Amino acid sequence: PEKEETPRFVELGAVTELRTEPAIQFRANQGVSKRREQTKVFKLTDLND
Amino acid sequence: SVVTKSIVNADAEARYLSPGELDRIKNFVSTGERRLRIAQTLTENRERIVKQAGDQLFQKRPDVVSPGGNAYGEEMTATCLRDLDYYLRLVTYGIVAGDVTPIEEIGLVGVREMYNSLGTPIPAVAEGIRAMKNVACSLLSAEDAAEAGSYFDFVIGAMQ
Amino acid sequence: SVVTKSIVNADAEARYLSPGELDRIKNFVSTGERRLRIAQTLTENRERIVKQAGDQLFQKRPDVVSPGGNAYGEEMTATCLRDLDYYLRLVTYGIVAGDVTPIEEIGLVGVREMYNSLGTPIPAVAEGIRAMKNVACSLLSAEDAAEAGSYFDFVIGAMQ
Amino acid sequence: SVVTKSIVNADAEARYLSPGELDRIKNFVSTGERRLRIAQTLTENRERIVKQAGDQLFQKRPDVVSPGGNAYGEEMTATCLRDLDYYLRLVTYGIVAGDVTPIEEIGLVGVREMYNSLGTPIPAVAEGIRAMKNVACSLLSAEDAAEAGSYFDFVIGAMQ
Amino acid sequence: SVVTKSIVNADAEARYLSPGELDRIKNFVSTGERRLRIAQTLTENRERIVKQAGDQLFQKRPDVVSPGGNAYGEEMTATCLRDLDYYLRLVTYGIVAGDVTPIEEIGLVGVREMYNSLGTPIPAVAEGIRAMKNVACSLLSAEDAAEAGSYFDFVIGAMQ
Amino acid sequence: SVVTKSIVNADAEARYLSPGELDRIKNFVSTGERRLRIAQTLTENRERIVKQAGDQLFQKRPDVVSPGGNAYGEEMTATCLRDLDYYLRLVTYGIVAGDVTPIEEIGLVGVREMYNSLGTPIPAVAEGIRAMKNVACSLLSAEDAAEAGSYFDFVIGAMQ
Amino acid sequence: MQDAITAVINASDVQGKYLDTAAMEKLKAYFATGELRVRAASVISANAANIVKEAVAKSLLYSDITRPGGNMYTTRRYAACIRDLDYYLRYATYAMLAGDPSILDERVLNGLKETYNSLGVPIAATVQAIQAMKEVTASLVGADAGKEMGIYFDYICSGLS
Amino acid sequence: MQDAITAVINASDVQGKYLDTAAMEKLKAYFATGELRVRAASVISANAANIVKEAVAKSLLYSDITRPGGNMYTTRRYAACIRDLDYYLRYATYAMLAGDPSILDERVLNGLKETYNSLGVPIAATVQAIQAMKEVTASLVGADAGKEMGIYFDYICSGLS
Amino acid sequence: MQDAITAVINASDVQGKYLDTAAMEKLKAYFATGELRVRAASVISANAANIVKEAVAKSLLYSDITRPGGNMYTTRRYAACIRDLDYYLRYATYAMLAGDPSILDERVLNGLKETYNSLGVPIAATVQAIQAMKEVTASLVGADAGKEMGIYFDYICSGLS
Amino acid sequence: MQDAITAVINASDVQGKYLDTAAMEKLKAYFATGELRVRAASVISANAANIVKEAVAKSLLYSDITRPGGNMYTTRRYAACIRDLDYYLRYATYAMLAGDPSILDERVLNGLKETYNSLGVPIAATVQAIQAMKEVTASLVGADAGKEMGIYFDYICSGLS
Amino acid sequence: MQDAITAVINASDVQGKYLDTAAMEKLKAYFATGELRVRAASVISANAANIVKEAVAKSLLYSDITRPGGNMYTTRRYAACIRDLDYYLRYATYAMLAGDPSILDERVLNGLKETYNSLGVPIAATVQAIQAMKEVTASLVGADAGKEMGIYFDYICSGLS
Ligand SMILES: *[C@H](C)[C@H]1/C(=C/c2[nH]c(/C=C3N=C(/C=C4\NC(=O)C(CC)=C4C)C(C)=C\3CCC(=O)O)c(CCC(=O)O)c2C)NC(=O)[C@@H]1C
Ligand SMILES: *[C@H](C)[C@H]1/C(=C/c2[nH]c(/C=C3N=C(/C=C4\NC(=O)C(CC)=C4C)C(C)=C\3CCC(=O)O)c(CCC(=O)O)c2C)NC(=O)[C@@H]1C
Ligand SMILES: *[C@H](C)[C@H]1/C(=C/c2[nH]c(/C=C3N=C(/C=C4\NC(=O)C(CC)=C4C)C(C)=C\3CCC(=O)O)c(CCC(=O)O)c2C)NC(=O)[C@@H]1C
Ligand SMILES: *[C@H](C)[C@H]1/C(=C/c2[nH]c(/C=C3N=C(/C=C4\NC(=O)C(CC)=C4C)C(C)=C\3CCC(=O)O)c(CCC(=O)O)c2C)NC(=O)[C@@H]1C
Ligand SMILES: *[C@H](C)[C@H]1/C(=C/c2[nH]c(/C=C3N=C(/C=C4\NC(=O)C(CC)=C4C)C(C)=C\3CCC(=O)O)c(CCC(=O)O)c2C)NC(=O)[C@@H]1C
Ligand SMILES: *[C@H](C)[C@H]1/C(=C/c2[nH]c(/C=C3N=C(/C=C4\NC(=O)C(CC)=C4C)C(C)=C\3CCC(=O)O)c(CCC(=O)O)c2C)NC(=O)[C@@H]1C
Ligand SMILES: *[C@H](C)[C@H]1/C(=C/c2[nH]c(/C=C3N=C(/C=C4\NC(=O)C(CC)=C4C)C(C)=C\3CCC(=O)O)c(CCC(=O)O)c2C)NC(=O)[C@@H]1C
Ligand SMILES: CCC1=C(C)/C(=C/C2=NC(=C\c3[nH]c(/C=C4\NC(=O)[C@H](C)[C@H]4CC)c(C)c3CCC(=O)O)/C(CCC(=O)O)=C2C)NC1=O
Ligand SMILES: CCC1=C(C)/C(=C/C2=NC(=C\c3[nH]c(/C=C4\NC(=O)[C@H](C)[C@H]4CC)c(C)c3CCC(=O)O)/C(CCC(=O)O)=C2C)NC1=O
Repeated sequence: PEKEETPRFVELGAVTELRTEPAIQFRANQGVSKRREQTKVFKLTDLND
Repeated sequence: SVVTKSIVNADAEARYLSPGELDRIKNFVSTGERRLRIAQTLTENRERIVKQAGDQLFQKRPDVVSPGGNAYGEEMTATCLRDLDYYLRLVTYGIVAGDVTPIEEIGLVGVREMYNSLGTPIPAVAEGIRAMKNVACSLLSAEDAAEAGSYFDFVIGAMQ
Repeated sequence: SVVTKSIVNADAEARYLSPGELDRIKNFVSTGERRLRIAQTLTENRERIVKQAGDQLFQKRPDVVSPGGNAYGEEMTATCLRDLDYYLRLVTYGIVAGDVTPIEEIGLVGVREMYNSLGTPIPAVAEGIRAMKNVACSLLSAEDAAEAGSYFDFVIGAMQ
Repeated sequence: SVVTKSIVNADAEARYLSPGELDRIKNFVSTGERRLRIAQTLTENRERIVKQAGDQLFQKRPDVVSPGGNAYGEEMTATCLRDLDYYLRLVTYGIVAGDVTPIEEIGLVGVREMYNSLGTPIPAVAEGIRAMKNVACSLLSAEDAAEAGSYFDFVIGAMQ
Repeated sequence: SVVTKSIVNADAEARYLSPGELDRIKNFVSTGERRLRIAQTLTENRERIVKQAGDQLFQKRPDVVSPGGNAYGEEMTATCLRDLDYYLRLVTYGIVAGDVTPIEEIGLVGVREMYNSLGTPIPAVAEGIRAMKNVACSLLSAEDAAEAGSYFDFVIGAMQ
Repeated sequence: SVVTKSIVNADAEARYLSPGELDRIKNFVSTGERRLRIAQTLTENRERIVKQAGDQLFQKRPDVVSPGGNAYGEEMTATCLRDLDYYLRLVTYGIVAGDVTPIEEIGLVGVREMYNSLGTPIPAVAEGIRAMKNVACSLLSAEDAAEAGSYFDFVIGAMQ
Repeated sequence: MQDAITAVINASDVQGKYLDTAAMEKLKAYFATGELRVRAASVISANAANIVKEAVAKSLLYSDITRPGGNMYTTRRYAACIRDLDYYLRYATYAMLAGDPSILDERVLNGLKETYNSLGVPIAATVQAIQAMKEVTASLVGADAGKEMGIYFDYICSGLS
Repeated sequence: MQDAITAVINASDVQGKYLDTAAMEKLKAYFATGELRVRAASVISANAANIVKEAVAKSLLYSDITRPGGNMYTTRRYAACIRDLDYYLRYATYAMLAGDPSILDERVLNGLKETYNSLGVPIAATVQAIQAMKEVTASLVGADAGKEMGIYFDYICSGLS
Repeated sequence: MQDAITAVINASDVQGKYLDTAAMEKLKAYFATGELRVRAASVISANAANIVKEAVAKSLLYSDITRPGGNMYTTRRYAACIRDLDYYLRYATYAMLAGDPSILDERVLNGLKETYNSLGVPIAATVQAIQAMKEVTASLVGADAGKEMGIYFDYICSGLS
Repeated sequence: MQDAITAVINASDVQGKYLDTAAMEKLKAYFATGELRVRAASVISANAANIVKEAVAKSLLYSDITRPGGNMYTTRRYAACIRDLDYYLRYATYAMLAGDPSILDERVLNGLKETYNSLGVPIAATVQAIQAMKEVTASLVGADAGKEMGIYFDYICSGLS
Repeated sequence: MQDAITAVINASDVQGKYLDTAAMEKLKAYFATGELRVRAASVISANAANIVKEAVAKSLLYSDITRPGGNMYTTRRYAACIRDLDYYLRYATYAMLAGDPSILDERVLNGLKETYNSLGVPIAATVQAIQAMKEVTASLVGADAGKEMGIYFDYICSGLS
């Protein structure tokens, strides 16, 4: 029969910890504040607009 | 996503969402089913896309899998394919999100710095993603393929 | 217009129009027929929309047309209906444009300053435009009325 | 309610409620407690009342429940019992109301058309209501049986 | 709660829950539905319990509602009636929880200090709660009344 | 399975499944969820059971692992532990299937021949499976452990 | 239209369940109120014309509305104003006895505001007159009856404005 | 004879894998739908004679096959036909219970086409009869289990074809 | 800041998995409810000032707080109070549009209780005010959208507590 | 300290309402799940030593941490490390039995950060160790109970980090 | 910034008149050509790098200007020159999409002469180069689109001159 094994690349990039809501809430919001990219910067590019 | 970008841009100006933005999010909402379908196709054929696109990449860049290349050997070539798999996953995220923000933040800010630390060639990573785009387009219909191909195009453009 | 606003944002970030932005430009141009049809209905019924809605405004706010009020006398009431006429015209322009930047550019930047200088009550002007919106609902089919209603919504919201 | 029927007549007459009409409303007010008690008895003995009525109706017309009959089979027989239960609940509502107004709007307008469409036999339904009337007279006081029998009788006549 | 009390004791003993303590938790789990129904009927008859028991209390202790008493004046009497409602509420919580932990935490701890400052006689408060226990007993079956009565008994004993 | 056992017995006599046979199938399908859970615990802990049971087998029967024994060296001790894993897998199949037919077909018909050809001592294999049974009982709850223990017991009996 | 009893019956039919204890006490509240309702209705019919006269005298009579160019400054206009007030009063008395606002919604308050607006009759003037009629009616009917009549008349006035 | 449960475990055995999450999902599906399968099996068991009767009537009676010079002519041959139709029904019910067509393959279809070609039995008429049974049993057992039965009845039809 | 789609893809990214079928479910549900969200946002954008106006009148006016010595007294503090209500309503519409409460926690409720305690603002009174806003905004948007607005107004209330 | 029941009644107490039907539904759900919780606690209490042993072996052993100068080197520190792991597992099962994480935050994670920083304990190594505990205990108690033990273990991880 | 629609409605606004049928005709004409404008924009967006490269090679390269002392010499100067050509092409595509020259006139052309003269950048060479860009972009987009683009390129040329 066909062997039907997983490829190695699946295993290499698979997290095997069964993360749950507290872990996902933390591990998704780890790092510098998202307001570094969730902001806007204003410029007086054209006095006419 | 489009919704979060609109909310961010409006919060900075302290303005409730203008009708110009509200129609944009309404459009994205309406085409959501097609977007989910495209992503579902890509995740179904995750393993085929990565496998054969990687084979194309190694065919066009034999130096990469040749001895002394970055992805030389069984485990090293698997990590190279793992990176391609990561970018496919980011592409599906971007497709359902409706913008390139998830792709940009998760995997294109400092991509050159990371790959130069690793010693990997950025143009060869770009060609691998190009091969993935070709395979994914073959698995999509013409309208579906061109809608997703733009996310692939953003990824390769940042790689360059 | 949608085209000019998309161009402005792309100009700020120094990018040629994205494929999705190009799709939106194409879509707006194609549905321009429906846009023009809605505007044609409103300009066809300029007389009754202003007249009926203004009478509803006077009844809802008797104090504006009372003695010692801003609209006392037929001369002043004629000017008040003239203002409602101007705002309906701006709304038709906005429907044609597909964006509220023409409406804002012409008649919502500084309305508080102008009307307070005149002594006119800004909330009362908002309620008159609300009356115009309610009159518009009967004149326009349900699908059409939602499209025109959003422009009316922006006018009243800025007015308050 | 009886008051509702009197109000409808008064509205057609374009006159305030007649003194005699108000007198009947007063009688309905007096009999509210007795009517509620009778309705409570019916609701309390609901399952047994319609169970016995169903047995009696199937005995009277065995082709309702026989092969080739409308209610042939357990599921359709249960549905027939539900239709009888709908009628029983309507009769309890009507006893509380003191008038035929509650029933007429529910199960006495167009009921012939609905039953003809589904295929159930209208005469057999009427007999089932009659069986309910007998069971209710058994389970109620003598004058309680008279009033409840009157409301039941209007339902039976409506089926005709 | 049974769970919180068992875990408190086990925490002090620094032991994983003893098999017997787990067995008690199992039995509390199974009897929870009966507890919920008992609490349900108490809250459904909240109004009758409070007014009936309060009138019993005032008969038993006319001094409190007499002039020169704590509750004299409709407003003061009403606030005492509120206190009786509060304690019934705590008792319903305790019946659901399975222990006095919620009852004593929310109220009944600094009870003497609070009521000494307020000026009320705490034995008179206990008499009111006893009257509530009697009314609740009448509203419950003999088994159910025993379970609820124990929590009422704890409350009155702590008041004294 | 139990479905197959019922169907085989029915086929032999050329009769539709008797009501008793169908009763057994209904019990088995209703109990299937707990069966799958028991099997899942064994599969999830497949490494612990084999490792600890292997140690117990090697303690109790040191001759097999001693030099000159069948399982001498890690090369051959690996094969012995693999066979213990085989029989754990068969037991999980049996728990899911509800019968010992999966175990007996795959790995109990001719164990005497197979192991006597490989030279392996069958009584020692039996000790290994008994050790697996004890370890699995530690992992499983008592009620579930009894059910899984039956399948382990069938295996040890077959190899005795 | 609807009644208190009929509305509870409708709600029970929506729920799909036979008369509950909650249904029983809601109906019983209507049954208890019936005596007050019917007595007040007889009083309202007896003094109906006087009620209209008192209300307009208290609110709109001897005012600019009655004076020329005030929407009531004609014999026909004045008669129409009295007529509409009587229409509201009669339907309100109906609705008070019924216990539900469905009658007022179905007949009294259907398109009335739009018709009044297009005519030019002042909605605020009508609302003031309705409140004056409510005061007169409460006085005539009695304290308990006035509270219920206030609720029904309040529905009419609020719907008009 | 091999169920869906035995099929799932045997496939995992061939791969040498413990029952994984995907195969366990297959098993969960079968266990969940087992109640419907069992009840339908009881229904067909009780009404076996009626199912065969109605099918023989709908497709085979009053035709060349029953008239002299046809296959079903003679009571011998007719009794054989109804016997074989019940065999097709009984084994289809076995297969529905199990969840696998292997029982049909091993016990019924293992040479059936050759036997019917040897005796001269009309394969087309047998197919018509089995499809008639499919219709009748769908009515008796309901649509939900009728589809599940229908796949196995179609299996027999394909094999005989 | 997040939305429903961003939250789903971020959770999947944390677990290093392509979008699950359950994740696809959540995405579909958001898309199904999305157009309703957009319409509701348009409604309360138009009536934002009116919603604040009604809520202020219905709980914060003619009360000890707005009378001298009650914090809301003084024109400064009145302007600050109504501005805070506009903040709460605007961020509630942001949260409703996004389908996620992360905006409320990240930009509104972080440090808000600490600042209110330092300022002397009554956290209880602000909670009452925004619940009044919840009633008004529910009436304007409709029942379905009002539910959605409520699950974010209540979120703000809980943060204030 | 709180329970699921205690949390529900305390929330209703804060609002000042007798237990609503929604509150009753929460309580009924906890009662339905109580047996499953009791089973899982019985399992890991028996295997507590094994869970700690496996987690220590999988992540904490044969590394610099347990070789000279590693904070787990020295028998006193090794005993302390395994004692902390049993602390974490015992309180995690307390929280699982309660159905509320208030136990963990009130007891386990009050200044635990600060103590470990003072002591020099590597927070990251402890988090890795209790992650290994989570894997072992999830396998023992099963999937549904494991995802309940998992959230409490991850709550402890987040407090440490 | 202005476009075809903005120009039409602006002219009507100066007139103080609602949209005339002639104005609607002008809008219809712009809508008719908007389709071709979109695809031309897509084409030169993809080939923008090639277009600039080809024009630079055609006229700017292998000249004394890029030889030492020619002001295009030095890598910084070369990067600035191709940057300006990128600017001109991007603004040209914006104007082509809009159907109006307002963006060029205000965002680009004003002050550009003063800066170029002050810095010493050769305006004649820039005009020649953008002329070459115009030829290349016309070939890529097509003839009809090239007509649409070329007017804006010439507009920029006149502004520089
Ligand atoms: C690498 C060994 C580990 C790691 C690091 C990591 N760091 C950041 C972010 C920041 N780190 C610093 C620290 C410094 N600032 C300094 O000036 C100096 C030298 C005096 C140091 C060491 C700061 C300020 C930041 C935040 C600002 C920033 O963006 O850099 C991150 C997060 C980056 C982000 O969120 O975008 C990370 C991941 N991460 C690892 O896994 C290693 C163990
Ligand atoms: C008459 C004495 C009784 C009776 C009979 C009845 N029979 C049928 C139908 C069929 N009968 C046969 C019989 C035979 N087939 C054969 O090959 C032979 C031997 C050569 C015999 C005797 C068959 C085949 C049929 C089926 C129809 C057909 O011929 O194709 C019916 C019709 C039943 C139906 O609805 O199908 C009846 C009524 N009925 C009586 O009342 C008598 C007591
Ligand atoms: C009925 C739908 C049609 C039909 C059939 C018919 N069959 C036979 C005789 C035989 N049938 C079989 C078939 C099977 N053997 C099996 O093991 C199975 C599966 C469990 C099947 C289906 C065999 C072996 C025979 C021959 C021995 C016997 O007579 O039983 C006959 C009789 C033919 C004869 O010569 O005696 C008939 C008539 N005939 C029809 O008209 C229908 C269309
Ligand atoms: C007055 C000449 C005009 C006018 C006023 C009017 N005001 C209100 C209501 C309020 N006014 C205040 C004002 C203040 N609060 C302050 O703290 C200070 C500074 C010390 C001032 C001046 C406030 C708080 C209210 C709200 C009600 C309250 O106090 O709780 C009303 C009532 C509005 C309503 O419908 O509720 C009115 C009518 N009205 C006029 O016609 C004049 C031109
Ligand atoms: C109104 C319902 C109640 C009330 C409010 C009140 N608030 C303040 C002052 C502040 N409020 C905030 C809150 C926010 N800042 C924000 O950016 C946001 C959105 C992200 C919120 C919600 C802050 C920062 C301040 C202080 C700075 C400032 O003045 O803006 C005051 C003023 C208090 C003072 O005297 O300085 C008041 C009065 N007051 C009430 O009575 C209501 C119950
Ligand atoms: C040898 C005489 C006996 C024996 C021991 C054995 N020990 C281990 C593993 C460990 N031993 C230690 C011991 C210490 N840690 C300390 O800090 C100190 C004080 C300076 C001591 C003595 C530790 C920490 C370990 C853990 C592994 C590690 O160091 O990383 C093993 C291995 C156990 C295993 O299966 O993993 C063994 C076998 N075994 C015997 O048979 C002797 C009787
Ligand atoms: C060189 C090892 C690689 C390479 C280069 C290559 N360059 C050109 C053309 C030009 N190069 C320059 C460079 C400079 N201009 C400057 O002012 C300075 C600093 C003082 C530098 C370094 C310029 C201006 C040109 C344009 C032509 C010109 O000088 O006018 C070419 C020709 C490209 C063409 O097809 O036209 C090439 C091939 N090519 C390689 O293969 C090497 C890896
Ligand atoms: C344009 C047509 C028109 C007319 C005519 C008109 C009449 C009119 N007459 C009124 C009063 C009145 N009219 C009379 C009339 C009379 N009493 C007598 O004894 C005499 C027999 C008789 C006149 C000769 C009286 C007594 C009142 C006052 C009623 C009161 O308030 O007690 C009023 C109510 C008070 C008011 O003006 O607010 C009106 C409106 N209104 C109109 O719009
Ligand atoms: C759904 C039940 C119903 C309503 C509500 C109704 C109202 C109604 N009021 C009308 C007019 C009118 N209504 C009034 C009434 C008033 N004059 C005043 O000063 C007061 C402010 C006010 C009430 C006290 C007047 C003056 C007219 C116009 C009469 C005319 O000039 O011809 C008309 C136009 C036809 C007419 O002239 O009668 C309608 C249809 N008709 C209805 O069938």
